[PDB]
Amino acid sequence: GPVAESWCYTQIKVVKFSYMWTINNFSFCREEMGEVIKSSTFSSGANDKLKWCLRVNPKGLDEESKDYLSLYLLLVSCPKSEVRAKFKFSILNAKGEETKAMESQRAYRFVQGKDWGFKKFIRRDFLLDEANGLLPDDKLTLFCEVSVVQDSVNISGQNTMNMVKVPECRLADELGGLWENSRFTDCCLCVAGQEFQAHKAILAARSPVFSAMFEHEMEESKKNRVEINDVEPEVFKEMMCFIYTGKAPNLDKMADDLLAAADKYALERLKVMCEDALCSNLSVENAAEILILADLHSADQLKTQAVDFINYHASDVLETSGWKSMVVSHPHLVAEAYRSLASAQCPFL
Amino acid sequence: GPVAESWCYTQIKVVKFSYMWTINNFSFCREEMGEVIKSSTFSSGANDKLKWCLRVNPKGLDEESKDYLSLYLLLVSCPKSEVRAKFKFSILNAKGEETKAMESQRAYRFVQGKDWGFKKFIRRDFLLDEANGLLPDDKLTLFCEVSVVQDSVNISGQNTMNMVKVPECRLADELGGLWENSRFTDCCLCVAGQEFQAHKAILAARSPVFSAMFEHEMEESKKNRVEINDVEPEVFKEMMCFIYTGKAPNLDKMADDLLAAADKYALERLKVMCEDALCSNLSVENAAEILILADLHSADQLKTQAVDFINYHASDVLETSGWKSMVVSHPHLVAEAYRSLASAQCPF
Amino acid sequence: STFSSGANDKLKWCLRVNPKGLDEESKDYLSLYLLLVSCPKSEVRAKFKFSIL
Amino acid sequence: GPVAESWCYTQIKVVKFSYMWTINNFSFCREEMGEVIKSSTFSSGANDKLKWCLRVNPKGLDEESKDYLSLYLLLVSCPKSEVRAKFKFSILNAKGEETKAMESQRAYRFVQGKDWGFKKFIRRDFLLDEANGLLPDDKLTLFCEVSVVQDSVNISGQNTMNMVKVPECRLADELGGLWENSRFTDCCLCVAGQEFQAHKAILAARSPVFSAMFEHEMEESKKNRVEINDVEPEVFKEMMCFIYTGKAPNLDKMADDLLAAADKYALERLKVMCEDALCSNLSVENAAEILILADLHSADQLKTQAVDFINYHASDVLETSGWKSMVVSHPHLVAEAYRSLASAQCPF
Repeated sequence: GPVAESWCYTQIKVVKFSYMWTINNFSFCREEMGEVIKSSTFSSGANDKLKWCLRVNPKGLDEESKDYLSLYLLLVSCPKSEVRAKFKFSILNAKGEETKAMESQRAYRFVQGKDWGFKKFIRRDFLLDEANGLLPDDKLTLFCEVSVVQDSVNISGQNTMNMVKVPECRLADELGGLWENSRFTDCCLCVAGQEFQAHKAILAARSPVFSAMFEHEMEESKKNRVEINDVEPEVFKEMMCFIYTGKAPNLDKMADDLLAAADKYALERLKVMCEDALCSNLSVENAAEILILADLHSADQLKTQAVDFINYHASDVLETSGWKSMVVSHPHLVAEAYRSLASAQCPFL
Repeated sequence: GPVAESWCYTQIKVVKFSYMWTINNFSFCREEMGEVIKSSTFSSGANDKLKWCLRVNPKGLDEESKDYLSLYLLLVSCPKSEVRAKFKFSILNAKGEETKAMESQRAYRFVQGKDWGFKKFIRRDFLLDEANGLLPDDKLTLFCEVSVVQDSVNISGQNTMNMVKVPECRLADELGGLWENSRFTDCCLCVAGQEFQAHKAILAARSPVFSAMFEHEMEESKKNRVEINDVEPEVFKEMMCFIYTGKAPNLDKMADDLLAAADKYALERLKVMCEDALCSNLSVENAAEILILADLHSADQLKTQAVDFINYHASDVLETSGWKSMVVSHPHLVAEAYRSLASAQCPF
Repeated sequence: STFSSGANDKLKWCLRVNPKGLDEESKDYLSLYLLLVSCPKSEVRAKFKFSIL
Repeated sequence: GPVAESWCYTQIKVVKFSYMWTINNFSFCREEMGEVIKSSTFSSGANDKLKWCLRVNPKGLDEESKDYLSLYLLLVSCPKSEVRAKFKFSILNAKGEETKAMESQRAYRFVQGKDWGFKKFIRRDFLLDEANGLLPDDKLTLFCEVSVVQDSVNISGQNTMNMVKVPECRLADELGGLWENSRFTDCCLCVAGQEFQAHKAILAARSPVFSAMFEHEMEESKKNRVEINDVEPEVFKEMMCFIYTGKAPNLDKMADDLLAAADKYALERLKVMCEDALCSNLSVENAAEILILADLHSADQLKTQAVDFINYHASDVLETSGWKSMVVSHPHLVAEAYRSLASAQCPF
C-alpha cells in the first residue's frame, strides 16, 4: 500500500431493516385467487419516515401463477424524492431456520404506490406440504430483509506529509551581528585615530599574526590599547567584517588595499578573494601595477595570470608608461616575465 | 570524462501526485449502463490551483464495454491553457499490491474539461471473481498517480573561464582548534564538578538565556564562575560543540537528553534538529515516552507528529506498558490523543 | 463558465462544444453537449432545448 | 432578439504583426542550393516579448524545390511556453500592390527553434522572368502578416440582478453650467477689454501657473481684477471651457493657437490633446509651421513626429517657401533635422 498525499473516501450510506411477518390460521385463507392482505406499516429507528408494508396473495395473483404463493413489497410514504432499495425474502419453517430464500438482483426504485417482488415466489402445493415443515401448526412465518441506499457522500482528506523543516546555519549571522554590537568587548583596536573594538579569541583564531603578539604574555599592555597604523579604517572595518562573518560585501571597490591588508595579516582566504577581485579587471594598462602588487604581496595565482596576460597582450603593454617604470624600478620581475614567456607560448620557431 | 568550457543543464520541471480512492459497498452498483460517479477534487501543495478528479463507469460507457469496467481521469481546475501529464493506474488487492498497473505511453494535452482514460481497463467478471482478490470485503481501492511536466528551464552555466577559486572556509575547523589547544577563555564554567571553559560573547550571540544570565546579576560579582548541575557533561560538551561549530555530529546516539538541554537553553535550531532525530526514531514501543518528552520540553510539531503516529498505530500502542504509566502520570496527553482521534474519525 | 440561477443555487451547470466533432459521424458536424457539474441530491431529471441566434 | 438574464462573452485575444522586408541586388544571391539568408528579429510594441524572424532559401530547400523560392517563418525566442499563430505571405510588385499571395489555414504550433512555412512558395523561373514585373530594380519586397492567438478569458456578465442603475457622472455637466450661467464668480479677468468671469479654487485645482500667481501679490490687494493681454478671447473661452468641464469640444478649428496657449499656461493634458490635433493635421505644405510651433512651445512628441514626417517627405518639403523661411529664422531646427536624417541614413 503506497502512501498518498490526498485521498477520498466515497461512502454511500446503507441501512438494514429486520422485519417479522407471521400470520396464523393460514389454512383458512377464506378466499379464492386475486385477494391480498396488506400488512401493518413498519420502519426502523432511522430515519423512521419510510413506511413499508407487505401484500401477500395466498392463492395465485394471476392466471399464470394460480397454484402459487406470491409475495410483494410496497412503499407507501416517501418524504424524499425517490428511494432505491434491495431486498431478500425468506420463509421460516418449523425450526426457524431460513428456507426458500430469494433475493432481488437489482436496486429497484420505489415511489408511493410502486410494488416490487416475486409473483412466482413458491409453489402453493410445496408450501402446503407438511414433510418440509413449511406450514408448522397452521402458522406461516416470513422473514423480511430490506436494505436502503442513500445519497453518496465524500468526506475527502488530505494526507500528511508534514516533515520536520530545519532552520539554516546561523553562525555567520549572529557572529557578524556580534561584531557591530560588540557585547563584552575585550580589546580596543586603534586605526588612524579611530578606536574600534573587538573580542580576542576570534582574532587569535582567524589570524596567526594577531595571535603572535597575543600568545607572548602581552595582555595587560597591548590588548587594551593595541595600535595599528598601516590599514586605513574603512578597509580595516571591512576586513573585520570578513573576520567575524566570512563575507566581503564590497571587495570590488577596494581590492587593492584590502589585498595589502591581507598580505600584512596572513589571512589566506581573503588573500585569494583579493586575487579573485583583482583578476577580473585585467586591462592592457593596469597589469604593470597588478604585477607590482602581486610581487610585493607574494600572490601566486594573480601574479601568474598577470604574467600570462602581459605575454598575451605585450603588443600594447610595452607602450604604457607603467611598463617602462616597471622595467626601471623592478629588474628581477621583467626577467621573470621573460623566463615565463621564453619556454611557453612562442616556442615554435 | 572530458571537461568543457561551458555547460548547459536543461531541466524539465516535473511534479508527481499521489492519490488513494476507496469505495465501500460496490456490489450494490445501484445502476445500469451510463452511471457515472465522481471523486473529490485533489491536489498537492503545488500549485494548489491544479485540481484533478476521477470518473468511473461501473457497468461500462458503451455497448462494446458490456463486460468492462471503464476508468477515466478528468481535469477540473487549471489556470493556464495547456498542461500535459502522463498517468498510471493500479488496483490495490486484498494484501495491498498493485494489479493491472497500466501506464499511458503519452502525456496527453489536457485542457479545462478534458478526459482521458482506459475504456477497456479491467474485465467485469474478472473483477467480480472473488478468487482473484480484486474486491476485498466489497471494497474498490484504486491507486492513482499523475506525472505532470512544465516548461523546461535553462540555467546556462559557463565554467572554466577565469581560473579563480576560493579555498573554502576554515571557520568551523579553527573553532574546533579552539576546543583543541584549550584557550585563554572568558569564563570558567562547572558541569557537575568537571571543569569546562568557554567564552562569553559567543554564548550571548547564539543564546538568549546565556546573555540573560551573563549580563544580569553575575557580571558585577561572579563573572568568572557559574555552575550548571542540571545537564550531564557527555551531552553538555556536544551542546557546546553545537554552539561553537553550528552543527552537532553526535545527535542520534544521544538526542534523548540533548533535546531537554536544547529546551533548557532555548537554542531553536538545535531543538528542531533533535526534534527531527526523534521523529526518525519514532516507534510503537516508545511513542508514549516521546510524547512525554515532547510535552515536557515544549516541543510542538514533534508533539503533533507523535500524536499522529499514535493515531495511526493506536491498536498496539495501548498494549505497551508505557501507555499505562502515561495514563496515571499525564492524563491530559490521553485527553489530547482522544481529541485528535475524534477529529480523525469525525465522519464515523 | 459555470452558471446557475438564484434558486436554489446548488445545481450548477456548464456547457461543452466540440468545434470539429467527436466521432466519424461528426466529421462535418458541430457537437453540443450539456453536463451537470455539481449536485447535492442523488439525481435530478430535466429537459433541455438549444438554439442558435 | 430576446434579452437573457445571464450572458457570457468568451474572448480569445488576437494580436497582429505587420511586416515589410526588402533585399537589394537579388541577382547576387552569391550561392547555389543549400544557402539561407535570415532577417532581423522583429516584434510589435505590445507586448514586445514575442520575437520572430524569417528565412528564405534563394534556390530551394530540397530537390523538389530546385525551381522554387523557399520561404519560412521562424520563432527565435519567446517567454511563454507555447504560442500558436495563423500567418499569410505576400509579394509586393513594382506598382506597390500584392501578387502571388498565399496563406496557411491551420494555427500551427510554434516553439523555440521550430520553423513552419511553404517550401514551394513561388516558382523561381516565374520570379526570374521580367514579364510579370515581380523583380523591380533587382529588389524583392515581402509582405508578411501574422496573427497570434492568446488565452481565453470569460467576463461572465450577469444581468437583471438589480433593476436600479446609477447615472455615471453629471459633475462635468454642472461644471459646464458653472461657466455658462456663471453662478456668482469671484474673480473677473480681462482679455483685451472683454470681461470673463471665473471662480478661484477650481482654476488652481488644475493650473500650476495660476496657483502661484493667485496667492502671491494678487489676492492681498487686487483680488478681484487681473488682466490677460496675450491670448485672444475666441480661443481663451475655449481654453477656460476645459478647466471646468474636463474636455474641449471645439478643438480642431483653432488648435493652431490652443496649443500656443497650452504651453503658456502649462496645462499638461490640454497640451497633449492639442498636440494630437496638430499631429493629425500634418502635411507637406505646413510641416515648417508645425515644427516652428513645436519648437517655440516646448512640444516633444509633436516635435519628434514632425521631424520624422519631414525626413520621410523631404523631397517636397524643401520645395515649400515656409521651409526657406524656417531655414533663415531658426537654424537649430535645420541642424536637428540634419542630425535626425544622419541617424536615419547611418549606413550610407
